[PDB]
Parts: sequence; structure tokens; C-alpha cells
Amino acid sequence: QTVVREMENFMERLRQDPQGIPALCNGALALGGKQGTCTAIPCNVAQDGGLACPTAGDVRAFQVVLRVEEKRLETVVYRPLE
Repeated sequence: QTVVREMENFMERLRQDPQGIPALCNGALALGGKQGTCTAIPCNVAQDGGLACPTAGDVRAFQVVLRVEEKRLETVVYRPLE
């Protein structure tokens, strides 16, 4: 499936650009010829690595949900310590 492959490529593109995610993953877009959407939820990361999405405080990672028709792909992109 072309759509699944494109969703993975785009997701990898986001994973390389965590500081760009608020702009690059911000509503509707086309992938593999179909309309879909990207949503990025800011998450906290505990000292033990536990994830809180959405965050009540610091944004240390994003929960990214890419949706194209019924297909869906969710991952976590961690932000650099800086």
C-alpha cells in the first residue's frame, strides 16, 4: 500500500525534525494521493521515561498521529535535551 509507505516516510521526516513538528504536523495534508491529517500532542517525559500526553508542564516529546482515510500511524517523537 502506497498510502502506508508515504505515512511512514513522512513520519520519519518528522522524527528527524522534532523542533519543526508544531509547524509540519498541523492539520490536513495529502499523502499518497489521499487527504489526511497530522496531529501532534505535546507530552511530558518523567525522570523514569514515563509519558504524560497531553503535558501539564514541559514539552519533552510529541505524540504524533498521522491519519489517511481509515489508515492510521501513531508514534512518539522525543525532543533533544538541547
